[PDB]
Amino acid sequence: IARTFFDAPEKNYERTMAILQIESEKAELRLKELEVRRLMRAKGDGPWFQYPTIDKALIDHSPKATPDN
Amino acid sequence: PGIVELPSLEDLKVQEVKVSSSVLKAAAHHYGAQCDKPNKEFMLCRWEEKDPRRCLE
Repeated sequence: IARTFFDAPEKNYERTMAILQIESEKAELRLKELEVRRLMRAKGDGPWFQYPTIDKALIDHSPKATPDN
Repeated sequence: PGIVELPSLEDLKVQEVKVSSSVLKAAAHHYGAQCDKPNKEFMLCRWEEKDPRRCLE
């Protein structure tokens, strides 16, 4: 029965170790994602939460009719 | 905020050109042809400085 149907204890042991490593890395990544999202919401210096402003390519720099502008 | 820098009344005193509009319009073309250099210098100074107080002289 052990030779035909059952997995070895060593195989299960190392499979469990691999599973634990993968989910531990995923959990640390999730916590870092939450911290990064909170920081970029708070400060707004990063690539996320960049709400649009007015583009400066629409300004006319030619001389106008009145010098005071 | 700041205090506005304003020239005194002695800096604004000059002998005026006391003629009417039709007098100026009669001789407008010759005035543009003959008095071109100070007029163009004043207008360039006005358009570059963007400030009357810096162009008074």
